[PDB]
Amino acid sequence: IMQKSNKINDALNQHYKLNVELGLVYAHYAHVADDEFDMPYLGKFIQHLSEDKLGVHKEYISDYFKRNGMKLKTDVSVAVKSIPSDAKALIQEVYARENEVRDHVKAIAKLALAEDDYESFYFIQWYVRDGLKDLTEVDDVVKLFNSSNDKLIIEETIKEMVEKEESEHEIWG
Amino acid sequence: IMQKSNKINDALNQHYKLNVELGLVYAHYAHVADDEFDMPYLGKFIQHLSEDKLGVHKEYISDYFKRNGMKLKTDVSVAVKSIPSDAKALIQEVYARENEVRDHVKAIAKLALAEDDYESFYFIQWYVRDGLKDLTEVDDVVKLFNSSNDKLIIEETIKEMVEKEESEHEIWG
Amino acid sequence: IMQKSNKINDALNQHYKLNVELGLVYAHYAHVADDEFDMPYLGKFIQHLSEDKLGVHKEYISDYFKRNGMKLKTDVSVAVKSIPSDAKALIQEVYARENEVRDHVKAIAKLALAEDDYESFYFIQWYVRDGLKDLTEVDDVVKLFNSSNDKLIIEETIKEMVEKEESEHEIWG
Amino acid sequence: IMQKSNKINDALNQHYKLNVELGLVYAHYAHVADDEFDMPYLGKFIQHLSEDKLGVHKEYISDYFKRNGMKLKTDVSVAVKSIPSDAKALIQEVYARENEVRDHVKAIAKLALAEDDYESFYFIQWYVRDGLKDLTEVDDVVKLFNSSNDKLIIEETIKEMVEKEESEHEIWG
Amino acid sequence: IMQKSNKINDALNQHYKLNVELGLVYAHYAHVADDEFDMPYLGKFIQHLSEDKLGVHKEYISDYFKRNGMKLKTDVSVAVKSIPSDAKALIQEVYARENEVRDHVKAIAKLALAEDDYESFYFIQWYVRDGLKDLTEVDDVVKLFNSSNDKLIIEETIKEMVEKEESEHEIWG
Amino acid sequence: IMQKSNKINDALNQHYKLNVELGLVYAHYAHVADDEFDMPYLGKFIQHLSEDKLGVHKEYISDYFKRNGMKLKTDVSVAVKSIPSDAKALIQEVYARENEVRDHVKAIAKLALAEDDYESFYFIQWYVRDGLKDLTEVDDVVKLFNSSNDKLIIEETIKEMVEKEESEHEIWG
Ligand SMILES: [Cl-]
Ligand SMILES: [Cl-]
Ligand SMILES: [Cl-]
Ligand SMILES: [Cl-]
Ligand SMILES: [Cl-]
Ligand SMILES: [Cl-]
Ligand SMILES: [Fe+3]
Ligand SMILES: [Fe+3]
Ligand SMILES: [Fe+3]
Ligand SMILES: [Fe+3]
Ligand SMILES: [Fe+3]
Ligand SMILES: [Fe+3]
Ligand SMILES: [Fe+3]
Ligand SMILES: [Fe+3]
Ligand SMILES: [Fe+3]
Ligand SMILES: [Fe+3]
Ligand SMILES: [Fe+3]
Ligand SMILES: [Fe+3]
Ligand SMILES: [Fe+3]
Ligand SMILES: [Fe+3]
Ligand SMILES: [Fe+3]
Ligand SMILES: [Fe+3]
Ligand SMILES: [Fe+3]
Ligand SMILES: [Fe+3]
Ligand SMILES: [Fe+3]
Ligand SMILES: [Fe+3]
Ligand SMILES: [Fe+3]
Ligand SMILES: [Fe+3]
Ligand SMILES: [Fe+3]
Ligand SMILES: [Fe+3]
Ligand SMILES: [Fe+3]
Ligand SMILES: [Fe+3]
Ligand SMILES: [Fe+3]
Ligand SMILES: [Fe+3]
Ligand SMILES: [Fe+3]
Ligand SMILES: [Fe+3]
Ligand SMILES: [Fe+3]
Ligand SMILES: [Fe+3]
Ligand SMILES: [Fe+3]
Ligand SMILES: [Fe+3]
Ligand SMILES: [Fe+3]
Ligand SMILES: [Fe+3]
Ligand SMILES: [Fe+3]
Ligand SMILES: [Fe+3]
Ligand SMILES: [Fe+3]
Ligand SMILES: [Fe+3]
Ligand SMILES: [Fe+3]
Ligand SMILES: [Fe+3]
Ligand SMILES: [Fe+3]
Ligand SMILES: [Fe+3]
Ligand SMILES: [Fe+3]
Ligand SMILES: [Fe+3]
Ligand SMILES: [Fe+3]
Ligand SMILES: [Fe+3]
Ligand SMILES: [Fe+3]
Ligand SMILES: [Fe+3]
Ligand SMILES: [Fe+3]
Ligand SMILES: [Fe+3]
Ligand SMILES: [Fe+3]
Ligand SMILES: [Fe+3]
Ligand SMILES: [Fe+3]
Ligand SMILES: [Fe+3]
Ligand SMILES: [Fe+3]
Ligand SMILES: [Fe+3]
Ligand SMILES: [Fe+3]
Ligand SMILES: [Fe+3]
Ligand SMILES: [Fe+3]
Ligand SMILES: [Fe+3]
Ligand SMILES: [Fe+3]
Ligand SMILES: [Fe+3]
Ligand SMILES: [Fe+3]
Ligand SMILES: [Fe+3]
Ligand SMILES: [Fe+3]
Ligand SMILES: [Fe+3]
Ligand SMILES: [Fe+3]
Ligand SMILES: [Fe+3]
Ligand SMILES: [Fe+3]
Ligand SMILES: [Fe+3]
Ligand SMILES: [Fe+3]
Ligand SMILES: [Fe+3]
Ligand SMILES: [Fe+3]
Ligand SMILES: [Fe+3]
Ligand SMILES: [Fe+3]
Ligand SMILES: [Fe+3]
Ligand SMILES: [Fe+3]
Ligand SMILES: [Fe+3]
Ligand SMILES: [Fe+3]
Ligand SMILES: [Fe+3]
Ligand SMILES: [Fe+3]
Ligand SMILES: [Fe+3]
Ligand SMILES: [Fe+3]
Ligand SMILES: [Fe+3]
Ligand SMILES: [Fe+3]
Ligand SMILES: [Fe+3]
Ligand SMILES: [Fe+3]
Ligand SMILES: [Fe+3]
Ligand SMILES: [Fe+3]
Ligand SMILES: [Fe+3]
Ligand SMILES: [Fe+3]
Ligand SMILES: [Mg+2]
Ligand SMILES: [Mg+2]
Ligand SMILES: [Mg+2]
Ligand SMILES: [Mg+2]
Ligand SMILES: [Mg+2]
Ligand SMILES: [Mg+2]
Repeated sequence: IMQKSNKINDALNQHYKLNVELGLVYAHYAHVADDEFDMPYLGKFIQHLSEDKLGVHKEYISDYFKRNGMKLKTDVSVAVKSIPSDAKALIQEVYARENEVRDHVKAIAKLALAEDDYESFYFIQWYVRDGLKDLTEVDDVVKLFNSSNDKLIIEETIKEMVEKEESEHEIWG
Repeated sequence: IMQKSNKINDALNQHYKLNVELGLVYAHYAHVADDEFDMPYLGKFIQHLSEDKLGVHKEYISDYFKRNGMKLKTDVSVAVKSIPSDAKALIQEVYARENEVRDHVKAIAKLALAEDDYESFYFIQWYVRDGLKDLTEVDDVVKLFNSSNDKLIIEETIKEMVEKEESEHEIWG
Repeated sequence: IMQKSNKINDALNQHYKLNVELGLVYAHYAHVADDEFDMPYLGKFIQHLSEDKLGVHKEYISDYFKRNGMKLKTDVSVAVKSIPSDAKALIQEVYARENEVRDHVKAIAKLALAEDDYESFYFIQWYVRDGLKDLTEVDDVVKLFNSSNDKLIIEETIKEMVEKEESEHEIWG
Repeated sequence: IMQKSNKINDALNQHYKLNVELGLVYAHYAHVADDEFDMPYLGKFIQHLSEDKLGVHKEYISDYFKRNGMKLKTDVSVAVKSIPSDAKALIQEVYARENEVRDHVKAIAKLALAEDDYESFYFIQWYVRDGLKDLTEVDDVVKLFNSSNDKLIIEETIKEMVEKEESEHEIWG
Repeated sequence: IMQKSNKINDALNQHYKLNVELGLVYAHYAHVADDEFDMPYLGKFIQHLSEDKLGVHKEYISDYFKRNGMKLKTDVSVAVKSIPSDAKALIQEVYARENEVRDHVKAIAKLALAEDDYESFYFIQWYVRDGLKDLTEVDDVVKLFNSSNDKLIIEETIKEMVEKEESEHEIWG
Repeated sequence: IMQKSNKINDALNQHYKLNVELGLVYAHYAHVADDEFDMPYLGKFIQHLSEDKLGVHKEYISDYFKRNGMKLKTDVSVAVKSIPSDAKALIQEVYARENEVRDHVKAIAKLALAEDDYESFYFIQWYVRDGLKDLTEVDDVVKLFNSSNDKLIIEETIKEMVEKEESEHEIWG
């Protein structure tokens, strides 16, 4: 009884993989934001997202697997072979990737209900909430590139974003 | 003048790659130590090593590159396709990989002197020191599997290792 | 036995001279940044670099000489006979001079190894590290002139640079 | 109206030059006091005078020039080509140079009145007061070499001079 | 791989031996400074040097050997069969022995580079720095015997040396 | 009157020698306990005994000699040419050596009474008390190797022995 769902196990190993590979791309994008685009605070913002993906995002999946008999797979391949041409396109690409996360997570929630896997549906709620929270944070930075042509003005707003004391939203936090 | 050494740039991108891929293997080994071998404290010890490799070990290289004109490359491929058969062999494999780190780092230091790259020789001293410090920490855990046949006795000593307040050794710390 | 190297003694007296003369040029550049270019915070940034060169940079050499039998020479000649035409060129010239420091320091380290002067190789590591740290700090200001056309926007970022509480980087600090 | 006096501008650039060059000579004399005469506290006393000349003494002139339209000139040449033969003669030479400062400053005050430059007469009062204060401090050390033949006894008194908490005299402080 | 260098192992066992035997000679010299020369503070100064040699100087070598597979050898023979004839010659002999330490350490650093033993080159930097720091401290006491003919005056300065709160020099400390 | 006893002077120089040579053997045994037997806490216990022998045990004798006209001799020869084959035999050898200390000290006390040297009889009481206190501490570790076959269990008890806050026994402390 209570035998783990192989399909959920697969989708969650795929999501583990995505979060590792995303985190490694974001670490590269963070380097480039500072080094090539002269935007160290944009770099810090993207580096923090890197550490979220390679941190709690993958960690919680590994922890979940230990509780329920699911098997962890580590199979990672990613190469950063071209970069967006400027900072605005850099954060727009981060935006595009986070939007894809929301769609991947939606599939996992739908699958958990289909499997009558209510522990997995419960578990994935964190990723449902964080999918939109993460997109909103990236959106707040995308907006800046449309509200000013001055990189240092943009950088000052990003600086207060990354140095603000995090206070969770009651629902999305 | 002061034009970066392409050979050092390559060896340091290779070392960036190694630290990413090691860190991902250690994250898997940490999961297995808890989940399969029933050694959660060994898991925590290896997980902390995972975060060191994916943390300051790669970070300092990226930071160095921004200072001197070297180019960062992100090109990662690793798959955990078999695991050691028990906890003793698990930590012995971690030991073997850390010993290899010492040898990779030795080559980079030797190369920096050959290139008369004294900023790179200075930079790599951190990795020279940390190579032996890391090996010593893993060695301290390997010894436990040779001093007791009882996994819970071993686990209690590892627990005080991972929960000790870190106090740096004057030379190796 | 342990008789001081005359060649190192010469190269270090030359480096003492450079740091005095640089410091005096930077004191002039600091005056001009405020007085002619209306950039008092750029002035404060360059004045702080002035005091570093005329402070610990020369002091440590004098202190080293007292320990090992090397002779100090004071022979200083510098005249500021033209200035860069605007603030961007002013900080670019500071950048050029700091890059030259890295090259002078590299020669001294190479020479210490050639002389088997390991106390001097140890001593010069401070200047190896500080060569890149100083260049990075000046680079951070150069970038600002490429990220905004507004001198007051640039000045606000420099102000937070000079008024930040200094926290040393683990390697370069 | 209120057009700066070219003669005062010249005399103050000359005084800027003197304070730089004095400060560099005192830095050398400080090294020699410790290194050759075995008087580290005499060295510290002279080093503190070095930092005063290269510090507020020149700084206030640069700051004054920014307020009133005077032009700063940086033109420095000094070489320490012989040293006094012992510590008593070393501090006697420092005394002689400080006495010359009083005479240079007197000329500037006289000139400010001749030019009806009351801002400059006000500004130079600091240097009038400090001229005598500095001479008195050096005189206090000269006296020691006439009150004891024992260098360590002299050194102990100098040590309490340099380590005393500075408390300004109501007039000369 | 990473097999320890037998030559470094030998030179470091020899340096372990030197530090033991020096420490035992200094313990005797400390006794004599008080008992025969009536200089208890000179005795305390030399006793502190005794404890440094028999303390961290040998300890760090033993600790290093445990990390890398080098073998410790304990083989000690020293007899104090004559003493210098007065306190000045006593501290001059201590000076001579510390100068020899600098030369022994220089050979070990040179050897580590020859062996491409970068962990050993890193390890020995502590002894490179401490070689000159120790010599400077002994030099400060030698100078006293040339600056006064009064043993109690000399003793008072040594007393403030040994009772000062140690504050490390940024480079040599 | 009150002329020092030459026989006591000899026996106390011999005891000074024993404590130096014992301390050096214990420093080696401490290294081996950690490095070869994988018992770092046993190593710390023996290292602390090393520092006692080379510390107050010899120090008090040197201090005594300064008070009464006895002459200090430094004549040290010891080589560790074989080690016990395991940790139990290592601590049993330490036990054997401490038992010999009790017998050496007994001879000195007996001799002081024979010489009517009541200052020496008083002085040696410290060593009479410490002879048994030291043996008891080593005995407490010997017992552990007879109460468990598990080196890590033994190590945990030794760890609380070496990390306990020392509280002196009213008589033996
Ligand atoms: Cl199902
Ligand atoms: Cl090159
Ligand atoms: Cl040479
Ligand atoms: Cl006029
Ligand atoms: Cl080799
Ligand atoms: Cl008698
Ligand atoms: Fe399947
Ligand atoms: Fe750049
Ligand atoms: Fe940066
Ligand atoms: Fe966040
Ligand atoms: Fe978790
Ligand atoms: Fe599993
Ligand atoms: Fe597995
Ligand atoms: Fe590819
Ligand atoms: Fe790509
Ligand atoms: Fe851009
Ligand atoms: Fe664009
Ligand atoms: Fe999109
Ligand atoms: Fe579905
Ligand atoms: Fe949630
Ligand atoms: Fe997130
Ligand atoms: Fe290439
Ligand atoms: Fe299980
Ligand atoms: Fe667990
Ligand atoms: Fe750690
Ligand atoms: Fe960093
Ligand atoms: Fe690049
Ligand atoms: Fe790139
Ligand atoms: Fe594969
Ligand atoms: Fe594998
Ligand atoms: Fe197992
Ligand atoms: Fe096995
Ligand atoms: Fe191995
Ligand atoms: Fe090479
Ligand atoms: Fe380091
Ligand atoms: Fe590490
Ligand atoms: Fe316990
Ligand atoms: Fe020459
Ligand atoms: Fe103006
Ligand atoms: Fe201003
Ligand atoms: Fe700074
Ligand atoms: Fe200094
Ligand atoms: Fe000299
Ligand atoms: Fe000179
Ligand atoms: Fe000229
Ligand atoms: Fe010029
Ligand atoms: Fe401008
Ligand atoms: Fe321009
Ligand atoms: Fe340049
Ligand atoms: Fe050279
Ligand atoms: Fe440094
Ligand atoms: Fe600097
Ligand atoms: Fe603002
Ligand atoms: Fe004119
Ligand atoms: Fe000297
Ligand atoms: Fe000094
Ligand atoms: Fe003052
Ligand atoms: Fe001012
Ligand atoms: Fe002007
Ligand atoms: Fe100008
Ligand atoms: Fe000249
Ligand atoms: Fe001269
Ligand atoms: Fe003199
Ligand atoms: Fe004279
Ligand atoms: Fe005069
Ligand atoms: Fe006049
Ligand atoms: Fe005033
Ligand atoms: Fe003054
Ligand atoms: Fe051999
Ligand atoms: Fe006496
Ligand atoms: Fe005494
Ligand atoms: Fe010390
Ligand atoms: Fe140690
Ligand atoms: Fe060994
Ligand atoms: Fe041995
Ligand atoms: Fe002999
Ligand atoms: Fe002798
Ligand atoms: Fe004497
Ligand atoms: Fe003499
Ligand atoms: Fe000598
Ligand atoms: Fe060699
Ligand atoms: Fe050091
Ligand atoms: Fe030392
Ligand atoms: Fe006094
Ligand atoms: Fe006799
Ligand atoms: Fe081992
Ligand atoms: Fe250890
Ligand atoms: Fe004790
Ligand atoms: Fe004592
Ligand atoms: Fe005696
Ligand atoms: Fe003697
Ligand atoms: Fe022998
Ligand atoms: Fe033996
Ligand atoms: Fe054993
Ligand atoms: Fe046995
Ligand atoms: Fe026995
Ligand atoms: Fe007897
Ligand atoms: Fe007692
Ligand atoms: Fe004891
Ligand atoms: Mg249904
Ligand atoms: Mg070469
Ligand atoms: Mg060579
Ligand atoms: Mg008039
Ligand atoms: Mg070579
Ligand atoms: Mg009787």
